[PDB]
Amino acid sequence: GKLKRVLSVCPEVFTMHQRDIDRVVKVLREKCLFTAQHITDVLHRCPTVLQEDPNELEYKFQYAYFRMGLTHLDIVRTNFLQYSITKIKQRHIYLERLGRYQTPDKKGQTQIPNPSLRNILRVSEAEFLARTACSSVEEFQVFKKLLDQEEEEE
Amino acid sequence: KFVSWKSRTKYTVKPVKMRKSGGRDHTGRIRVHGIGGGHKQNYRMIDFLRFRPEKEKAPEPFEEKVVVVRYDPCRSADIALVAGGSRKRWIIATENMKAGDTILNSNHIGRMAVAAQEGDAHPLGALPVGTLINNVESEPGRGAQYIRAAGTCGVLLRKVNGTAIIQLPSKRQMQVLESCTATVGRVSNVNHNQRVIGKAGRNRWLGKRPNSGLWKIRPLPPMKSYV
Amino acid sequence: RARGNEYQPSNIKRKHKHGWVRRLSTPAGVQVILRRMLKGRKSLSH
Amino acid sequence: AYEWGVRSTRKPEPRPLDRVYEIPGLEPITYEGKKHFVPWLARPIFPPWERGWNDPRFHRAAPIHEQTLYKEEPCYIFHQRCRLLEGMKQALWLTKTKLIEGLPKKVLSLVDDPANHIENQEQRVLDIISHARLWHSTEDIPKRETYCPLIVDSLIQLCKSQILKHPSLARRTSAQNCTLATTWNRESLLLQVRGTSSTILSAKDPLPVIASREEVEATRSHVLETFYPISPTIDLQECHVYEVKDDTGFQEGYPYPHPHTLYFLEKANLRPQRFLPEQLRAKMLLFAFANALAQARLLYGNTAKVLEQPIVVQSVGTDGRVFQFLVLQLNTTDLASSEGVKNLVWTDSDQLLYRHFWCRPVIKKKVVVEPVGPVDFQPETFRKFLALYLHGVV
RNA sequence: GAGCUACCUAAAAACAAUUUUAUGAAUCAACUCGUCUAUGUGGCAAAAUAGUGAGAAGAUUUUUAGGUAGAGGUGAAAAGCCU
RNA sequence: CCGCCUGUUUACCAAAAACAUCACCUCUAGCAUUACAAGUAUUAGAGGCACUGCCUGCCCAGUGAUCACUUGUUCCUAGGGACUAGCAUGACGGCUAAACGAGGGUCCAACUGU
RNA sequence: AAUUAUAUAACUUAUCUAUUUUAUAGUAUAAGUUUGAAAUUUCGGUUGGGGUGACC
Ligand SMILES: [Mg+2]
Ligand SMILES: [Mg+2]
Ligand SMILES: [Mg+2]
Ligand SMILES: [Mg+2]
Ligand SMILES: [Mg+2]
Ligand SMILES: [Mg+2]
Ligand SMILES: [Mg+2]
Ligand SMILES: [Mg+2]
Ligand SMILES: [Mg+2]
Ligand SMILES: [Mg+2]
Ligand SMILES: [Mg+2]
Ligand SMILES: [Mg+2]
Ligand SMILES: [Mg+2]
Ligand SMILES: [Mg+2]
Ligand SMILES: [Mg+2]
Ligand SMILES: [Mg+2]
Ligand SMILES: [Mg+2]
Ligand SMILES: [Mg+2]
Ligand SMILES: [Mg+2]
Ligand SMILES: [Mg+2]
Ligand SMILES: [Mg+2]
Repeated sequence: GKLKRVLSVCPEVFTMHQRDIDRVVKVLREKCLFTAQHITDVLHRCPTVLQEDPNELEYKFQYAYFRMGLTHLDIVRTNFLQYSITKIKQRHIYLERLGRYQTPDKKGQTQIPNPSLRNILRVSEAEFLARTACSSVEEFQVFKKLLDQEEEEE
Repeated sequence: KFVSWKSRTKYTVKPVKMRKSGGRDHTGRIRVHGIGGGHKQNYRMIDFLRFRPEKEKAPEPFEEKVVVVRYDPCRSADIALVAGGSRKRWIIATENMKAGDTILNSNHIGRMAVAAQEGDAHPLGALPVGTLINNVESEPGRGAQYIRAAGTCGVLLRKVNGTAIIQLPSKRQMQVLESCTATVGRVSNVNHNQRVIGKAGRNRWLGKRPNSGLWKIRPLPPMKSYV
Repeated sequence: RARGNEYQPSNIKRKHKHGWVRRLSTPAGVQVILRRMLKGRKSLSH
Repeated sequence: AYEWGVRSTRKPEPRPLDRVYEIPGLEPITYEGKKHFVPWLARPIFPPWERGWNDPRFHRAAPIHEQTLYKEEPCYIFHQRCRLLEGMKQALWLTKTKLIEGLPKKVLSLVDDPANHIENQEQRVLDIISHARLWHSTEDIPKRETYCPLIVDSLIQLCKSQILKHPSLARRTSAQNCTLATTWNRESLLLQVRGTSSTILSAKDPLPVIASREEVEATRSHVLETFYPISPTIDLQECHVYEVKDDTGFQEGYPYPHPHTLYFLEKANLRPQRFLPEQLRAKMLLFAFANALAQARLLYGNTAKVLEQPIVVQSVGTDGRVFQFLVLQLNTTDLASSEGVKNLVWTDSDQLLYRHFWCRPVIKKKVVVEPVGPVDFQPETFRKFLALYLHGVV
C-alpha cells in the first residue's frame, strides 16, 4: 500500500535519476539525523518531498528544530514538512510577535503553554485567526505584505 | 604466529576441537570487545546443502532416516544426525523432528504444487504460496545462509515468472530464482528467547566479558539566534 | 607491596627474547650486532 | 557450496617464474654455480633427483593405482572398530541367518543337574569379583583396562577345575590373540571379515548338532528383513587394494581342529570408546560366522552347497560386568541368494553378574550405609557361563 | 622492553572438616586478599613486623610456554597499569 | 541514610555511596573462507540504565456519524479535477523487598585501668 | 579559536575499456566539490586576588 500512495502522488519516482533520489535520502539521514524507520514514514506520508530539492528541505527542518523548538517525533507525527515555508513563517511569526508563542528554553520549559501545531497550520486561516490568535483578517494581510518587504530587503 | 583452527579439508561427523580467539585478529590486537573465556567446545560440521546426491549416484529425489536430535553448543538451534545410503551427515533440525522419521530431499520443480511435510527440502517454485520455510538459499547451489536460527521462519509471499519474493524474519522482502532449494517448517527451540540468565557468573560461562566503566545537528547561520 | 624483585629467571625465556637466533631474525637486530662488533664488545648476545 | 579449509592455512602458491625465461633463445644466468641463494640472480630449475640406490629409512610408497593388488571392484571389510548403524538386523542380513531368543534347551539343562555344581560355587564366584575389582592392585580404584581381562581369565580357571570329575576335559586347549578371516558374496556384494579374538578355546572333537534336518528345512519360509533407505554396507570399509584369504586361526595340521568358544572383550576405560550392547552382539555374529565358514571351506573346498554336517560355534562377550552369550549353527555355504535354507543363531542378552561394586564404604553421619563389595550379585549368570563351557563333554 | 603489571591464547593443577541442601549457600583451616590500631621511619623491609580483620566450589586461586609496544598497547574508568 | 545482592578499583596516603552486575530500554546491519564466525534478525555490534509491581498516559482532522459538509495538500485554468477510510495516543511520581555490607550515623545491655 | 586535512564517505569532469546508436555501464590516474578521523600553533595590557564593569 505504501507504494500505491507514492505512485499516485509522485508518478516520476521511477523516472527520476539515481542522483536525485540519493540526495533527498542523504539529507534526511546525515544532516537531519532521522532514524531508519522515520525515513520510510516521511517518504510514504508526504511523497512530494522527493520532488523538493535539497538545501530547502534542510532549511525547513532546521526552522522547526531550532526556531520552533519541535522534536523529531513531533515533525513526523504532524506532517510538518508537507506545508510550505511561506505558510510556516507567515503564521508562526505573527503569533511570536503577538507574544502567543515561545521558543522552549535551554532547560526545555515554557512559561506559557504553546499552541498546538495542528491549530497553527492544519486548521483554516479563518479559524486560525479567529480562534488560535483572536486577531483580524485585515491585520494579517498587512503583515504578509510587510513580511514580503522585509524578505526583499534581506 | 596466529594460525586459524579452521584447517580441516575433509567432511566428517566426528567432533573437531576449537581454539578461542579472545576478540583478537591475526595481528594480535583486539578487534571485537567483550569476548573471552568460557567452556571448552567441540565443532560438529553441518552440511547446509540439503540436496547433495551421493557419490556415483544420479540426481533424483532421495530419502534419509533421522537417527538423533541433539543439542549443539555452537548454535541456538538443535541438530539432527541423518543417514541415507552409506553416508551420514549432520543437518539442522526442524520444530517437530523425532528420531526414526524419514525425510525427503527433492530436485523436482513440479508443474503443480507438491504436498509439503515439515522438514522436507523442495525447490521454492513447487511449494504453495504462503507456506512457511527456513534455511533459505540466495542462489542455486550456494548453500543455505538465511533463516537458520532458532524459532525463525520465513514466508513465500509471491511467485511470478521464475522468481519468488521471500519475507525474511526482519520483514525486509527479498527475491531469488525459483530453482534454489528450501526446507519447510520453523526451526527448533521455539522458546529460546524465554531463557533467564539469572546471575553474572552464567554469562562468563558463555564467553562474555563485562562492559567498560567509562561513562549533532549544526545550526545554519539564521538559526544561531534561537539555538 | 615490596618491589625490587621483577627478575624471575627462566633460561627458555632468556634465550628466546635476546638470543643469537632472535637477533638475526630481523634487519634491525642484525644492526644491533654490528654496533656491538664495532665497539668491540666481548658479548654480542645472550 | 561451502568449501572446507580456509585459504590462509593452505600451502602458498609457487612464485612466478622470472620473465627472462619467457624470452626465446636466451640462456639465463643463475646462482647455481655459487651453490647458494642470492636475491639478485635468477632462480635455477633443477631436474628431479634420484639417489641411485634404496635407503630403507626413506622408502616412498607407490600410488594406489600402481599397486599390484589394485582391483576395480570394491571389497567391504568388517573389522574390530566397525559399529553397524542398524545393529543386529543388518548383521543378520549379511550372514543369511535366523535368530531364536534364548539358549538351546540341551545346553540349559546341563547345569540344572546338581551333579555339575561346583563346591562352594557361590562363595568362590564372589571372591573372583572382589579380586578383579579391588584386591589385585596396589591402587585404590583399578581401571577397566586391567580388571576386564582379569575377570574372564579367572572365571575360565574356575570352570577349568572340573577336570577332576570329567577326565575328557584334557582334550581342549586355549590360545591368545588369534586372527580370523573369510570372503563371501551377498547379492553381488563382495564382503570380507578381518578380525581377532581375545582367547579361543579349541577341542579335538566337533560339537553336537543343535537342530535336526527337519528344522533346518523349515527355515525356507523365513524372509530376511530389509531396512530401506539405509544400505547394508553402511559403516563398512570400502577397499580397492585387497587379497582374498581365509583363516581359522591356526595353520594346517593343528591337533585341535575344532574351535569351541570365542571370547571378546570391551576393556577401554572411556565410555565413548566402548561398543554398546547391540553393536557388541552384531560384532560377535560376524566374527563367529567367519570362523565357522573358514572351517567349512577348508574341509569341503570352495564350492557352495547346503552342508551335510552343520558346524556349531559358541561366543561370549563382556565388558567385565554385563555378559552376552551366543551359539551359532552353520547350515549352508550358498549365500549368494537371499532365499533358501538359513543359518540359525541363539542369543541370550544383557545378563548381569553384579549390579555395582564399592571400593570404599559409604558413610553418612558416621553410619555405614553401604559396605564394600559386590551389590545384588546374581548367581544365575555364572551357571549359563558354566553350561556353555561344559557343553560337548557332559 | 609484557621474566613486573593489564588483558588474552594453549597445556596443566589445588580445594580438609562440619551444616545445608543441591548452591557466585553457611561455619571455618590451607591458600588468596588487606579493614582497624600500635610499633617502625637511613627501618628486618626504597611499603615491613605484631595483633586484629574479608573471601575461602567460584566472576575462585596457582604453575609453565606464547601474544598485543609509545602518534601505541591494555583497562568490571582509578585519566589505573605497561621492569 | 546510601547501594539490590556475591564480585572489582587508585602496586607505595582513598576499598567507598564509584565501577561491574542479572533485569529492562534505544540505535546500526540481509551477509561467507584469518577477527565478528566455519556464525545469519529468537543473530551480531554500539550505548544507556537498579528490579518489581502502582498511580499519573495522549499532536488519531474537526463536526455530523459505516455515511455528508467543513478543512488541509496539490494541480489544470474563479471555475475545474486530483488526494486525505487498507491506521487509532502516552510520562510521571511515590513505590520498595526480604536478604546482604571490614559503608556513614543513632541507641540499649553487658563489659572493662578509657 | 586560526590554519590545513587524497583518514574514511560521497559525487562531478576528464582518461582507459566495453557496448550503444548518440547511449548507459564500469575506472591501477589527474583536477574540482562536499563531508571531517586527525595534524600544527596561540592564550595583549592596566585596573589588589576574584565577580560584574569598564578602560588603552
Ligand atoms: Mg557505565
Ligand atoms: Mg636490578
Ligand atoms: Mg607473562
Ligand atoms: Mg609471574
Ligand atoms: Mg570441601
Ligand atoms: Mg589488590
Ligand atoms: Mg559475609
Ligand atoms: Mg568469613
Ligand atoms: Mg563460599
Ligand atoms: Mg572518574
Ligand atoms: Mg580525576
Ligand atoms: Mg620505569
Ligand atoms: Mg554494594
Ligand atoms: Mg564484598
Ligand atoms: Mg582486573
Ligand atoms: Mg593506595
Ligand atoms: Mg570493602
Ligand atoms: Mg587502604
Ligand atoms: Mg555506579
Ligand atoms: Mg562495605
Ligand atoms: Mg548504658
